[PDB]
Formats: sequence, structure tokens, C-alpha cells
Amino acid sequence: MRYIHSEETIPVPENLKVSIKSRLVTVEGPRGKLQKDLSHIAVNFSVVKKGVIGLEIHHGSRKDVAALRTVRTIINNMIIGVTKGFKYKMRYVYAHFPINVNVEKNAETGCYEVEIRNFIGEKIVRKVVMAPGVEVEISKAQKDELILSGNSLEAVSQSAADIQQICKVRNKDIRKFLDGIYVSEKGNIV
Amino acid sequence: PKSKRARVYHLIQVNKKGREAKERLFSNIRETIPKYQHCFVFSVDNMRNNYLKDVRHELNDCRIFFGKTKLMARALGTTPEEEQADGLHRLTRYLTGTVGLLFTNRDPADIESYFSNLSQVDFARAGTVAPRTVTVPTGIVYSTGGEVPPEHDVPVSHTLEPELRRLGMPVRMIKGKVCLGDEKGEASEGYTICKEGEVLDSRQTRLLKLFSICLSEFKVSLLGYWNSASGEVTELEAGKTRPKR
Amino acid sequence: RHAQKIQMRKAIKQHEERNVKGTAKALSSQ
Amino acid sequence: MGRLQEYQVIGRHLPTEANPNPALYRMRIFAPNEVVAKSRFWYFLRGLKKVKKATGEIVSVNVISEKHPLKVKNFGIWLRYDSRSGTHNMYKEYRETSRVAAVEAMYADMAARHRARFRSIHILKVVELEKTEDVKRPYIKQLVAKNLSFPLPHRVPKISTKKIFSAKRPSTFS
RNA sequence: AACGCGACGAUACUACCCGCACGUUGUAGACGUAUAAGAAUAGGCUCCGGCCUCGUAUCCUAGCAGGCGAUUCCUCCGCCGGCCUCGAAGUGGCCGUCGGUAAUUCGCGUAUUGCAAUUUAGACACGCGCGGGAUCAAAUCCUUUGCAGACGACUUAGAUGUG
RNA sequence: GGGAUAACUGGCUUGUGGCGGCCAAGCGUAGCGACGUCGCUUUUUGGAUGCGGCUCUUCCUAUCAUACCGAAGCAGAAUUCGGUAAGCGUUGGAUUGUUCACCCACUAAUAGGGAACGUGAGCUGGACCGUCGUGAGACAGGUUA
RNA sequence: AGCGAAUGAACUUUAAAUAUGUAAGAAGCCCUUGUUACUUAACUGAACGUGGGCAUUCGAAUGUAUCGACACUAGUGGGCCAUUUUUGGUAAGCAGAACUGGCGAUGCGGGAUGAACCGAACGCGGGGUUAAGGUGCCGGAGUGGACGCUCAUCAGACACCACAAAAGGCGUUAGUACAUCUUGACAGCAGGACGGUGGCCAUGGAAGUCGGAAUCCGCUAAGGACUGUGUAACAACUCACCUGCCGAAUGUACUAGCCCUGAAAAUGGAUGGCGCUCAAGCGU
RNA sequence: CAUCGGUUCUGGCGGGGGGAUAAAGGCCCAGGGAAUGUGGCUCCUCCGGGAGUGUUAUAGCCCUGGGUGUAAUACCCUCGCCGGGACCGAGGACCGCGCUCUGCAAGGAUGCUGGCGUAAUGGUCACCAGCGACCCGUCUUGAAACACGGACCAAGGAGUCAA
Repeated sequence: MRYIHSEETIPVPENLKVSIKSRLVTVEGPRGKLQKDLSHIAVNFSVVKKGVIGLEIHHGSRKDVAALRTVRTIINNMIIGVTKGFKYKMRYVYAHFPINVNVEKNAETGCYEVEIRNFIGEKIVRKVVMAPGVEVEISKAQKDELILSGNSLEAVSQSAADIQQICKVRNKDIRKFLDGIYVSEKGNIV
Repeated sequence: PKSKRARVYHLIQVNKKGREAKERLFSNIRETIPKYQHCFVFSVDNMRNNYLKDVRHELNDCRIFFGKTKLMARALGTTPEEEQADGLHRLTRYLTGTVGLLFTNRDPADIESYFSNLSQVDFARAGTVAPRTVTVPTGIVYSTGGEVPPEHDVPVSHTLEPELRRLGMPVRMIKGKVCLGDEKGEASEGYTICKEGEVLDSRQTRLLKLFSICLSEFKVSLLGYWNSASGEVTELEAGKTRPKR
Repeated sequence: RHAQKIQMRKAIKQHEERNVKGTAKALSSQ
Repeated sequence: MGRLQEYQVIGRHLPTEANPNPALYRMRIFAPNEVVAKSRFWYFLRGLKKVKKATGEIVSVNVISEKHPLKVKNFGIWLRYDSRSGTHNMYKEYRETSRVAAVEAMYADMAARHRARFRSIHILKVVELEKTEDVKRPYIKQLVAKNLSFPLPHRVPKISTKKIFSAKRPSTFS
């Protein structure tokens, strides 16, 4: 119906710095630095108060304002990632064959490689490479569990889904064979 | 237009009441007002309020109202011109939030003594600060979460297993028994549900309710009362520090 | 889906009515 | 459609001995010219009463123009349009300077949104909303919103259509 | 790709390259055929003052189709060398010499093409002429070979050698 | 014997029957009426068929196998249904005039079709008159595409 | 239209639309009296004649590139398509009459192309203006203007007939009706969701949730002898309903546009092609 | 090239009429009205911006009657006056209609000037380019389609004579 004005607002913590270019958003804080391009959506970025940023659409449609709700939550997710970070706790279970998980970090390309061995007795090794900026550890707080943490929620979640998908059972009974690596807890580091 | 969610039409036997129920509420309050000498306003801030039925059965000879706050306020009257009785309008001023009315033919001191001696343990409820640290023992978990002696306890249920997992304990299903880590213990450390001096989330509150461990206390707080003979309202200690309307 | 929505509408109407509320085979068989 | 003006027409049945001094029916319509105005008046009178062109005459046709064409007004048009299903009613609102402009915009919008044509659209009553609280449509509400100011982002520059080649890439900011 | 292209060797004649005399030589068509940021468009540029709809802008543009001579000017232009630069289907800068050159002003010539008649004036390509340097070749046929073959075609070998 | 008609299909075809009652949104101011349900076909004990058949090229997918998915008491094994998919392959016996069905065998499996009124390319296995009978027809009688 | 006129398509004061037959002057009407073999009770009627009347608008309009009669002479005896009206029938097709119109014997502009469509009929030339149709060059002329709609995994570009509907879309825009909202609407979050009662029958067991029938009361803010998950039964969770926080418009069914689906085979090809998305698509 | 005639295309200017003797609009005059409230005061997580009372106040606006006014303008219809372009020049003493009448734009083009005076204009062949364009006859049919005849050229070749 061509709404004349629709506005959205994102608040910012004291200990963060947001530098926003034409449509590049860069956020700095205690945990690190995250950058993302939003050049595919029409928006005017603005300042309305000391610690709140503003997002607006003039002469737009409901699709346009719906983009403005997604653009906010994405920027809010980046702010939360740089303030507190993101963390996924995953657990691997088995019935007869212990799943052996080896986590290492290569000097080249600076990424974390997770190797899965003995998944229901398979002799094949399953190697998964993490997105950059993701730390993977086998924490000695509970057994048969892994912690995958980082700054970017998208990267952390995609990595967790990558392990979950690579440990998938084929040509078996879903109700009978209960082996895999599953995301158990979702949250923030702090 | 299109691209909308479709809510389910429930195959149910009870429907929404609405205005005609608001009308029964008005009529009941207005017919209750003349029958009693004193009207008390009490408050129940952050309690489950499933003990109000026992309170009613004890004060069977008193008429207690606990409905929607604005409806009760306007039934009592909000202005000096629309009052049913004198000053029920400034009693409406004490009537602010999660409160209730109590019409009595009894003595204010006896009412205050009853509701000051009345106190019953209840579940934590969201927002309350934990008065203790509750951690489950590592090993096979029981129906009380390591509060009563384990030798006098029954194991928790396998149908609460998936719910317990979604509430977040890394517990496993070994030989039909729910256990945190291993059945013979060792394996992992315990799981501290709540820490001292920390605001409890609804997740932790549901965990505590599932383990049947009570951390909060149910006490009705009498904000004030109104005597009809003097047509006068008296404040009992509570309203000087509770926000008013 | 046409059949399913007709069935759902009939079920909803029947439920509303009942919630508000508080031979040829024989001859052929003979 | 076209350029319109208000046309108020009085016409009457031809006088006879039986009924001298007839009723002198009158109505206001929108036509591009007086011939179309008289034709539409006679068609509507045939549809309403039992008076025909041959047994009638046009007493007067005058152009009604706007009282104040310089001040912005909101207009509510109640109209009936016949589509493949039947006759349907619509109340629609237009922010214009004249009833003529309101009717022009209404024909254009009905053609654009419902493919309704001139003989498929009937103008039943066009009124000027005397004040706010009489506007029921969100677009004219947002137009009458207090302290209304908006930019015009992505303004394509008006370049001559014979200027085939440009030396600099044009800008869409002002 | 037998009407797509690149690198290299040798090129006798002819004339291969160099300068002009040009051509009653050709051209889907000169007449100032002048002008390099990139990138975005819900942004950009900058000398960091500010500026941005607007290439309806910048450069260049006077002189018998542009003569001759002066006061005054160190500005522009072109050719050759040197140092480097440019390879996506290959060029520009710096220095130097040499030649020309209204930023100001003046003088001596223009007439008669007769009241208009394309203001025959550019570039690349091609061709005839001179006078300067230079070069001094192959292929096919024939015979032979058989790694080839319907016939052509193809791989080979015939100049003093392992022929 | 006379007259009209003289070919015919060409956005044709495909998976879910017809009849009657009930119900039923609209329209309409009784009439029309989808989906369902009920009654008949239809239930209380486990041969049909009367032009066919081979080699090779290409195309379709309405997929038999091989590849990957979703669902199923899918424990494993063997599978069933369904989805994407034509890259790659894709029969033989018995019987019958022939074909299919059924059955029998290997095989990963041994799918169905189009080449456009001449169904890819190649190959193989009559109607007019005349005579004489009228309860039916005959003629080595004549003529002819 | 009315029946505040009567009576009751078959009612009427009146009277539609729509085609259609006859007549419209000196080629006249009468009136008046002479004859007749006709006729009448009769100079009485009919026919044949006399007199009169209007020659100027002589008895509507408009056209009139003349009409009538006789004689003689040549080529013709087919139909096809369509509109409208009309009879019959089918599942759909379709068949038969009447009028008028195109084709014959007809060239030209447009519809890319083309018997049946649109414009318009024709000596040879120059100039001007148009029709139908078009203006993104191919291709002459608009990347003209104003307001909106549409994104299609082979849209659409005039086919609206079929497929095809009371059809399927959590695509989008406009509208209609009804209902709830500062006595707080929709969604959500934190809580209550209780007692008689393990309600009657049946089952080894069945407590709201394997089954059959009834399906009440209290407390009420409200809570079903229960909407699902779950136990061998419990238990437990959850829904219905209710309260606290939040704060302003919601949400059910229809309608109207455009769009997706609503079925497809077999050489590689078609809005004419390139291509076109605030269009070079659709409506005015 | 100048002055003309005929047809025609295309610009500008000067009036007249009409309409609600446009409607508006400016400006004064009088009377009402209200809000998307012109100042103040109260409150207000105070660069700031808001909620409440508060209608011309330190802005204005709406409606109604009057004036200026027979206003201006748009629009429709009208009477004229200048500019630019294109194509055309039919006839050959006078007669005629006329007018602005020493004459004339009045029953059809004259005047002035230039180059050339020959392949220059013009025409014919060959080719290129843009657009257009089915192979003739016969036969049938409402029409097509089919079928028939056609290797080329020369000569001959078919409604005649008598009653």
C-alpha cells in the first residue's frame, strides 16, 4: 500500500563500537570483530540517541518492512555475538561402538578439524573443517560431549549442523539405531 | 491478505466467557458489598496461588474475590461519584495489581493474626532469588534430585527423560534407568540447577517442580482494609512500600 | 484437499452444534 | 476518463394535456462534454422512471465547477460496479483538489484494480469529508498524519530521450 | 574454422627497406571525426575549504585554405636522437637538439571566382617514378621409399655422404 | 430405382462406474446443485483374443535395473510404497492360426511407447450388362478399371 | 406502470424495443340529373354521360446521371462462408428454413503469414490529409505522458472456446459482511488448570485419555467426569478456560483484479524474430 | 532571387462574445466555527522531545453575506493581422466580374541575374544497392489442392465454301 515511513531501532552496549559503511556493518567489542554486508536490502541507517541505531524504509511495502525486522535481528545477533559470544554443546551417544572424536587445529588456514572414527563400526574417518573463528573442544565436565563456540552465530550453528549431518545413519532402522552427534544445548559463553 | 497463520478451532467443551462473565462479576461484587462490615485488600505478588482454595475453605464464613484487577476496581468504583459505598473509591487506590478482596463480618485483628500465622512452602516460581544451591548427584538420578536420602527414593521416570533433556540435563537412558553420566557414578560431575543469590529462570523453576523441591514461601500480604461503620480505610504495613495505582 | 476441507468444516459445524447443545439396508437384507 | 466537469441536468417529460407542468427531474453527472451528459441523463432517467428520450426534453444543462479548487480535500465515493458475479458496492477515498479529480482518479483506480469500465461503474454518491475522523482508509490517514515529511529516495534523473550517450554515470540522489 | 588467429626460418626475381613527385588508384562515406580513473546509486568526490540534477562541461578555436615585415613573448606544436617505458589484437613519458609558433599592437598585399554553384584540401591501403642501403630462395613435376594408399594425398630419400 | 450424404480426427487423449435418496454454498424466489454417505451391482469361513514377426538409427518418460532420497514392525537380511532422475543397460522357454494372461528359466534387471491418413530404414510370412427361372440363382454369355 | 382506475401472457387507462403489408390526387373525389335491354313497389339504385369545384402549395419529405410500351439478339441456370431470427437434437457435435452481407468477374493498406478478418474499391503523375493498424531499430513513427496491478522452474503480449470446478495457493492488491477491544482485542511470556471422584457398566488390569451410556455439583477467575503425550495401572506433562506483564488494533467468512496449479509425450524452433520486469506485460 | 496566383503545412500577435455576465484569487468589511492547538503553566530517565489544562495570544485556517468588480484567467465559440516552408504556373490579342481606379494581387507567371553552351542536361545498355514480386496454359469445384501439357528454335497450324 506504499507505507510512507516505517522505522526500526537497535540499541547498543557501552563497550561496543559499531562502524557502518554504505551498507557494511562492522562491530567491535571485548570478544572480537564481526563484519557483514547488507547491500541487498534498501535501508537508511541513522542515529536517534546516544546509544541506539535506527533503520528506516520510505515508500515501501510489507516485504520491505519485513526485511527491516530481519535486518535488525541480524545486527542484534552480531552485537550479542561480539558482547557474549555463542556456544553450542553437542553430545555423541552409542550402543556398542564408542565414537572417537579427535579435535585439532592446523597452522595452515587456521581452522579447527574434527575427526570422527568408529561411528557404528565404520572404518572410514569423517573429517569436518570449521568456519574460521570457531573453537572446538572436548570439555572434561561431562563425558561424550563437545563444545563448539565462537563470535558468529551463523558460523557456530552451521558448524554444529555440519557435524550433525556428517554423522548420519544410512539404510538402517531409525527407531533402533540411536547413534550420532546431536546439538544438546544452545546459548552464550557469558 | 494471504500468507497468514491458521489457528486451530479446538474441539472443546468450554468457550470464552467475556462480557456476560464480567457482568456476573459486577453483580456478585455489588451484591457482596452490603452484606459485610469490613473489606480487606490483600496481595499475592509472585506466588502460584493454588492455596487460595484452602484459604477459602478456612474462611468459609468470609467472601473472597480474586478476579481481574481493573474489573474489580471499577466494580468497587474508581471515583467518589460512582462509588457504591463511601470511600470504596480510595480502597480501589490500594487495589493496584495481583491483589484480591476479602469481605468479612469479623474482626480486623483476627483476620491479620490468621494471615500472619498462615504460611506454606511452595515451589520456586520464576524470578525469585534462589535461597540455596540445588545440584543433582552424579549417577542414577531419582525422583527427588538428591534431597531426601537416596536409599528412601524412587528413580525418576523414563517418560520424564526427554523432557528433562529439553530442560537441559545431560542425562542418558541406560537399561531403562535415567542416569547422569554412568549408572555406577563417576563419569561426569553433578548438575547445579540453581546457585545461591541468582534470579531463577523458568527453566530452573520447571526443573525444581519436576523434582518436587520447594524453595519459595506462600504468604498473603494484607495491604489494607475498610470498615463500613466508620466508613474509614486503615493501612496495614505493606502499602507504604508497595506501589499504588 | 477439497475433500479434507469439506470434512473439517463439517466436523467444526457438528462440534459447534453439539457443544452448544447440553432401513433400505434392512429391506434389501430381508 | 478524459477531462471531466460537473454537469447538472434538468429534464422533463414533454407537456401533455393529461399532466401539464411535469416533475422536472434533475441530477448531476460527470461527462467529457454536454452531448454525453445529456445521453447519460436520459439513460439514467429511462432506468429509473418511465420517461424516454422521445417523450422528454432537456430544460437545462449547466457546468458545476469547484467552489475552491486551490485547497486540498478528501473525497469519499460510494459506487456500484457490476462484474461477472453481479453488482457490488465500494466506498473508496481519494485525496484531490476537486470532485472532478476525485472521479478521474476513481475511474483510473477501478480500471487498474478491477478492470471495471465506464458503463460498468455507477457513481452513487461523492462527498467531501468535512473533517478528519471521517477518513477510514489507512493510506489517506497516513497522508493526513501530523507533521508529514518524507524524502524521495532513488530519484531517476530526467534526461532527454534524444541524448543517446552520456559521458558520466548519472546519479539518483537529487 | 579449408574466407579464425599467433610465433619463427628463408625469401632469387619482382624489387625487400628508406625520402618525396605524386597518382585524372581505391574505400556502407573526415571536415576540430579532440576528451582513459575506478566504484556506489537507501550514495559519492575532494586540494579536506567544500562540492555533486544538468557533458547546454573542458581543451582547442584569429592571420592570402591563413601572405611578408616589425615592438613584444618564453607559451604551444612537430621531427629526429638518448634513457626508460608500454604484449588483452603492443605505446607513452623525460631530456636534448632542430624547425615552426598573435599573449599586445601596427604597416604592406587580397579586388575580377564579377549576385550561389562540393571551400577537388583527411587517413589507411594500393600503384608508377627516381636516388641511398641490402638480399641473392623455394615448391611442384621426375625417380625412389612403404611407417601410407580406391585415385589423389601422406611418411621418406636423390648435391660426395653413416648417400 | 431415385435423393441427400461422401472420408475423417485434428490444444483430440490419460486414474478413479452408472442410477436413486439424504445433505448442500450459491443463484433464484418452487427449479439447479459439488464433496461425502446410504441402496443395487455386492458376499458369515481362503481363459480371453479371431494381420503377424525380425535387424539397425533416433526421440519421449508414463522408470524394470543401476544412483540418491522420504515413509513403513523397517531388529539384521530380503523388501513394499512414493519422490528426483532417460547417463547407462533392458530377454528366453511352454501353448496357440497369432497374441496376451498364467506358468517355467537365466540375468543387475531382462520397462512402456513415437517416427504423425502410407505409423522410422530394410526384410518376411473385383463391377456393369444380357438370357433364363422367382419361395432360391445359374451361365467357358459379353464388356471392363 | 397501476390495481390510493375496474376486473383478474391469459388484468387493463396508457403503452414500449424490434422489424413489417397497404394508400398518399387532375392517372382525383364527391354531389346533380339524361339514357339503359340490369334492377327496384317507384326517377328508385348500378353502369354509361353532362355541370361544378381546385392549373398557384395540384393536396407530405428527400432524391431523380429520365421513365414507360413493342420488336429483335448474346452469355447465364452452380454454390461456399458469416450475422440476425427461427425449428429439432446430442455428452459434445450438428442438422433444416428466412433475411441480409463477402466471394465469384476485384486490384490496393493492415492483421508476420493465409479463400471466409479490419479499412477501402482502381486511368497516368505531383502535392496534402486520413482509415484499419502502429511508434524498442528489424520497420515510417513515442524507450511519449498520468494513475495503479503483475514476477510466471519456458509469465504475458487479445484466443477468452475448451481443459475447469461449490477446484487446489501460509502469492499480492482492493472491497463486503459479521465479531472482539484502556470494563485491556490477536500473539507471546510467568502462573492456576482444584474437590466430591480410582464418577456407572465391562476388563487380568482401564483412576478424564483400550471400550458403552450419561456427562452433575461445589470453589469459583476458571477449569471438560477432559484435547493430546505418557504408565501394565498410577504418576507426570499438556490443551481447553482463567489471572499477572505487555499495549492498540485485530480476525472469520466471502467478493473482485493479476499471478502459480488445474496434465504432458515423442527430429530442433518460435507472442514473426531478437529481446522486454516502476516493461517493449495488463486496465483506463 | 524579387513580386504574384492556386493548393497546403506550420508559428506568433491584436480584439469580441459567452459561462454562477466562469469558478477561484489578492485586498478590505461583517458574522459565526473549529483543529494535524499560536503562547503560558503543571509534570517530564533534560544537547533534546513529549502527556495534561489551555482557541488568535508572539502563526494561521474553515464556513457565510458584502464590496473592489462589468477584476484577472482558464475553457468553448468567434473577427482579423504578420512570419517561415513545400508543390504547382494549366491558357495565350481585347471582351467579363470587380476594386483600394494616372492604375491593380481583378476570367491560370512575369521581371532581374549567373555559369555552361557540351555529353553539361537528357536517353540506352551492364552491374550494385533499397523495397516489391509463386510458373504459364488447360480442367474440375463455391473455391483451392490434385491431375494433364511444356528440352529449345525455325517454318506450317485450326469457324471456311455451297445451297
